[PDB]
Amino acid sequence: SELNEKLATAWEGFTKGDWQNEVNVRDFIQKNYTPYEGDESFLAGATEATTTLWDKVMEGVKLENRTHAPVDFDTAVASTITSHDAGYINKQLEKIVGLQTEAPLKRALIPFGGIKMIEGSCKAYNRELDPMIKKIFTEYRKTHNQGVFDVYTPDILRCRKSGVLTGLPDAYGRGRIIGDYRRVALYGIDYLMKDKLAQFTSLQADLENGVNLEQTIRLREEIAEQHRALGQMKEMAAKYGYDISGPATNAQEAIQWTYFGYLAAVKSQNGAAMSFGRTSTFLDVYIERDLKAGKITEQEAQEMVDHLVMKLRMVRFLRTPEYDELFSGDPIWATESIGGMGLDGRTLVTKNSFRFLNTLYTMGPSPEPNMTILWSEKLPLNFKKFAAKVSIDTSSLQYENDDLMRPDFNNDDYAIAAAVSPMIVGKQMQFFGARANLAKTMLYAINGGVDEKLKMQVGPKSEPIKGDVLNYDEVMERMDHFMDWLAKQYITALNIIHYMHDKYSYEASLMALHDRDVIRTMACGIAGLSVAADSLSAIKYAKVKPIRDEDGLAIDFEIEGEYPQFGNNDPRVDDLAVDLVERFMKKIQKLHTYRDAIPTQSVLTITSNVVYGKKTGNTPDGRRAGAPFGPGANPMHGRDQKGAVASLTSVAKLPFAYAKDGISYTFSIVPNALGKDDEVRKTNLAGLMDGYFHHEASIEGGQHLNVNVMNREMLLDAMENPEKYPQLTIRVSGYAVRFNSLTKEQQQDVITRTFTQSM
Amino acid sequence: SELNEKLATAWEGFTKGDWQNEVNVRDFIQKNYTPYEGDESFLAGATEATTTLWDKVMEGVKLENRTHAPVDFDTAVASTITSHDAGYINKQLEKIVGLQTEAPLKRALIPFGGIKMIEGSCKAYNRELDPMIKKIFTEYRKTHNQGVFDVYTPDILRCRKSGVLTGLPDAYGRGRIIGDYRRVALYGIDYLMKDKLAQFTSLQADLENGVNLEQTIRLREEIAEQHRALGQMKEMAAKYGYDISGPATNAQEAIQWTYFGYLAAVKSQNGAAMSFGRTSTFLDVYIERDLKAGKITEQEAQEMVDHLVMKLRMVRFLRTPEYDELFSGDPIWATESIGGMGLDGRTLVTKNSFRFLNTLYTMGPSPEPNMTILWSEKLPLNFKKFAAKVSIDTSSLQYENDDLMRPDFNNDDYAIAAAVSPMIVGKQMQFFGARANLAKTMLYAINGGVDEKLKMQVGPKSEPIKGDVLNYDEVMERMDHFMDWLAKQYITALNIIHYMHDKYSYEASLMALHDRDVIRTMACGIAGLSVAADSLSAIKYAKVKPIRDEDGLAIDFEIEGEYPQFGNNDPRVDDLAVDLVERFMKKIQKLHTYRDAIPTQSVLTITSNVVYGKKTGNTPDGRRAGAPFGPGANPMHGRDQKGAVASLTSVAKLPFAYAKDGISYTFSIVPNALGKDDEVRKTNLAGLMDGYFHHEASIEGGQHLNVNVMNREMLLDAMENPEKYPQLTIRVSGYAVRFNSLTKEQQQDVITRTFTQSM
Ligand code: NA
Ligand code: NA
Repeated sequence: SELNEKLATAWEGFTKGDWQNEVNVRDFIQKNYTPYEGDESFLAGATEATTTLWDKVMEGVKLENRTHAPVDFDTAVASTITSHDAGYINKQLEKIVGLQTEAPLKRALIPFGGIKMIEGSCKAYNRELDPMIKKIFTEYRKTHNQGVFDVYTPDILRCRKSGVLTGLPDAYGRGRIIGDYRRVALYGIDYLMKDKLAQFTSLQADLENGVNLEQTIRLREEIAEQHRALGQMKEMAAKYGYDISGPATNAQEAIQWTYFGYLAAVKSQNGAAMSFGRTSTFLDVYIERDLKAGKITEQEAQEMVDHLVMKLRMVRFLRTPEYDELFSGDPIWATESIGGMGLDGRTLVTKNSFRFLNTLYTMGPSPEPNMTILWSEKLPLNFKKFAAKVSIDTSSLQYENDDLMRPDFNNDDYAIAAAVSPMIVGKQMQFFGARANLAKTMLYAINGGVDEKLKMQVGPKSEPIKGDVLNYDEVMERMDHFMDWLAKQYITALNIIHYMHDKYSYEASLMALHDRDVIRTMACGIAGLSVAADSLSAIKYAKVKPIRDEDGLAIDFEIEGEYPQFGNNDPRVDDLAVDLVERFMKKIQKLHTYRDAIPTQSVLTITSNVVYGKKTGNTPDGRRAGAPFGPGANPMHGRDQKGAVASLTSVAKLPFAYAKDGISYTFSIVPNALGKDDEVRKTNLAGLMDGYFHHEASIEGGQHLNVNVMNREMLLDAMENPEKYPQLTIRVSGYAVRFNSLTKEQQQDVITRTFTQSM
Repeated sequence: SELNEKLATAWEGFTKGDWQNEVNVRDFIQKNYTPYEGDESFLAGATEATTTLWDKVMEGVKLENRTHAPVDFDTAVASTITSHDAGYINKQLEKIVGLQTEAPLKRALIPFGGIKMIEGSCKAYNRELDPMIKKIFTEYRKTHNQGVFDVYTPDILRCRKSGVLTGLPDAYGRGRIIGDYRRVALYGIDYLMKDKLAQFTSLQADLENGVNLEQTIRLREEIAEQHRALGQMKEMAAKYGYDISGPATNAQEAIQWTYFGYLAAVKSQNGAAMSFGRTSTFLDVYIERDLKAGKITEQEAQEMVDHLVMKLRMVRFLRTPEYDELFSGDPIWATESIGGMGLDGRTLVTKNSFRFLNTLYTMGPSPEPNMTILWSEKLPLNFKKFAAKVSIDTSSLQYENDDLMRPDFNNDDYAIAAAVSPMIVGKQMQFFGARANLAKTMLYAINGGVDEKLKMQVGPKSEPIKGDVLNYDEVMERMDHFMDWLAKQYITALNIIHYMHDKYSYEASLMALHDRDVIRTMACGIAGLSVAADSLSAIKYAKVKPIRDEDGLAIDFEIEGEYPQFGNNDPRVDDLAVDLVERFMKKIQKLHTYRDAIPTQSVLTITSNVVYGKKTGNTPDGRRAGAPFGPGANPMHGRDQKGAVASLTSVAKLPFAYAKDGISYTFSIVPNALGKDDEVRKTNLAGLMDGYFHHEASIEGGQHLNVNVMNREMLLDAMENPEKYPQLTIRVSGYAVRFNSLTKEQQQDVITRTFTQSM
């Protein structure tokens, strides 16, 4: 009889299902959500409390952007789930509470990942690290950072320094984990703890029988840590005057409970991406019930959502300047997956879908949360148009192919982690791997493993390519070999990293909100795809002559004739890009991985396009030394000149089947290119996306799309006059940032990118 | 092939061999030691400095015995290799320096093993644990203790509470590891670090190739920790004004360097047994060279040895009262393996062998170091007699069969770890497992798994024997079934323990003095062998009537008729003991173990004979409830009544082939039983041991022998008048203790034991 007296009271009115007898958030959603096909006319505006709160927080935000530094941060407190006291912006006004530290925007110290990065941050921002904290995390509690560097090979160190394998998660939280925070709201902590205890007990037999001994012992300890973490969540919430031992009884509690689950996560881990999940529709179930019972008004519903979202706009992590160049714009990737279609055919779009998007209006444009629209051609036209409208007005949204991912998973409850990495909520995670420099790998092939800037042997010692003119078949053959080498060094580095991360910074509070067994993938990223593809194209269709120095190192290239560049829908070059994605995937696929994580690939870079570009010399495609690579899977800056449909088609050709961790594309189009008025623009934008995401048995389609609707002139004005654009937000690589949050160099990359002038 | 000048100078006069090109302490010993077949006439007496130093330390020792508590201990410092400043008894007098803390006998806090035990100690000895230390080791740095209890099964907890599996290393250092401290003297730290770096690099290929991935990553991290520890040893020594980066250049430096290696170990780990190894003969090589060069006198040689040994008499560890009852007498097991024979036939006995034994004269009797004579019939009669003499005079030595172990290992460089556990120095270690209650297992068989004292279901629920009279076939049948159960719970408990110990308290400084790959055994102990064997005899040769309660649980037994008792050379009972040793061994042998540690067995108990005895009810052999079991493999108190040769023969029958972790026997004989004068006594004692250790292809022989030459009346006087016997030492279970260091109850066990009245 799985139904307590309190569970029945909290679930009064809800439709029965397996979800009442076991942890199954998906079933609860399926049996209870109300599909919405109407428009945005019901949306309410911001309340005075909301505006007062947000305006106060924006003062800290302006300070952050102006100083390019934290407003404040801990120097003597080691952060945990229960370390800090309750903190508020204004307790009398907040409907949803919870801050990482005791003060708005004050960043914490998460030492378990490594003390050296904290020291770097302290010195960079002019603050003194407490000596006791330093001592503890250098002599008593070994950290992730130290575990990794103790096992690294000198080959990996060389790759890190030369810029072929740089920025891997050896100096920051790996992230890429989304605990199902909805579970706290649905079941309450006590129920989840009892479920974890059962999971723990289910491993006893194997333990005693010596079946997979070490793996069993590891999992039991992890589950024990998870159980303990759940208890700490209650203590954390209690500091705020809340008792979350039982299930949420109303809308407010559902939102608060879910957020508390996430709060424990961001108080204990500092993953590069700390995503929210697929929660908007789930929360709609509680909002609908309260509206129907007349307990809450529509404006009050918006306020609750605004306060939740406002908190997500306040997540912060103490990062080093080095991290800042790899992941620019003070990002969090508090990703929310909105809408999508169910497996049964109905849309997963709800009124809450609109409420979340509406936060861009009630509180203005914002980079976080990273609101992602799960697009499908079958979505209600009303929602398609409104999403497009929000993009045109704010450039704060990203779109990802639900018509491609839903069938691939055969699940309608997956969420987007970080930028473009899909996972079934509570049943899957990824071992983050950042990205590798594919372009530099090509130069190594031509230069016999000798780095073109450092002039030292990095890759395998081999003969450099001879001849005054480059030959496609030879170059591709040598590149294929060096890709084997890159694959081995990359997987080896990640194997070490994740072994140490599980050991020294196991994400207990997040894993506590997952099933007993979690599917894991080893996500390998590729940077500079278009630089490599175009370089090969130039070599194949034009006449590329290497300019070598006294030692025979190719330090420049002279190109005779023009050649097809990626992004112009010319198969001659696009097939090469497709080929590269396929090649690397087949290589990492054959290698052994830690905890048997299934290797996956992503054409994603984040700000590595700038960092690797800065460390890569002249390339065969004509790109000059030090120049930024294209963001993610984008064509090189300004090379896609045949309009929107053409560039979208090239990117869509890229095989998601060989890049399951995602394919990022940052698309920027001028207002007039979409139409003369908003109605035409909305219709056209939605149309562009329907074509890009069009999925058929013979046509895979695009996976992701960042959408910026702006004029380059506007950004130029923002560069000169910051104070005039406090909340100006733009998509840059698989997330958004406030334009004023970037450095001058980072902004330089953004303004020199392709601004689509026509369709 | 130019040998580093530092090595060449330091090794001037030494005979060449492989040892100069690789770490090989055994080869150095073989190519350089000088066998000694002479007597003790060369031995010098103590110097004034020695006597002054020791008398001062004895004042602290008296205080320890009187209060049965530490003289002092840390309350706010977490101990590591470099945590403490140099400490001295009197710097102006010490020839060999080094203390665990900054003061003589002051005990340290070794938190990595668990904070709860430290709290218990603080509470028990009226001191308060610094709050910061408690916080660090409960929230930031997880300990061995918490890791084990997080994974334990409720079955193991029950077994722990009932007294069937109690005192396992889940609340104290596992120990059973002997780093080759001789390596520091021979090669110096720098050379060892270079060698470790090579070992680290040798694992790169497998790491990159994904061969045994997790095992490779684990070993690399361990080697990195070892390398780092070696560097810390230099820093530790530097605090004392010594530079040990290079090899020892003389006798004093050889002794000091070796001790420094051991000092790092006892400053960082708190293993139950922290053994010294097989060092006396090794050190003789340096002492001989200095004597021959006239750089040192014989008295000065004795002084150096006295100061080294004096330091070993000062090793202390903060223990809880619970630990005190499991391992009584404030033990350390600083075991030194003396003498033995080489594989080539010459004796490994040297002048230093005599010097070490002579410390019992120069500084009086002492429990530590635990000097163990590697006995062989081929030993020089001069040494055989002197050892026997020392036993007669001090009762401070133990003997172990070199004629049995040397051929078994086919190595002449093995050492005795703890009490009776052999290991090839620097190439082998043991996963300590304490001991299981075999006697209680028999009661469970008869009582259907219900605890005869706690009335709870501990063992598997089965039907209890309904018989009015106990039958051998029926009892043994269930006995076998329950031994299978005991074996499974025991191995499972140890698998968890050692997984956690490798994870949270890896012995870096000790493992740094071992080869890259170390052989590991899972040592399982058996307690109450004689109680179980005799009980089986009372059922197979007499009439046992089970006295049951209102639930049918046998809580007592009636015995009608005499029956054979173990220890009288009566095969009817001896064959049952031998059978039991064989049975349990074959059972644990079939189970999977952590890190593939080869399961071994030992009939050893230490003070568990008292603890388990206290928790075991009446048994079929007639032993009353709460009564102590016999120590180790000893016959039950007073049951062996047919003289020395008879009892020695029974124990010798026990198969070392099925108990590779050792077989302990505590033999106490009255002076007059050995002869009318010392010369006859020495000759007879040596003769008794030659017969006991006699090894033949058809006769295995005894493995270990504790030798006490005393009268019960003497101990009775010591009980009444402590102050009269400050240094009185006795062998009790596989080590020695000062009689005044035991509790009243523990002393009670000792005086009621068998005092052999004749041969
Ligand atoms: Na595609
Ligand atoms: Na034997």
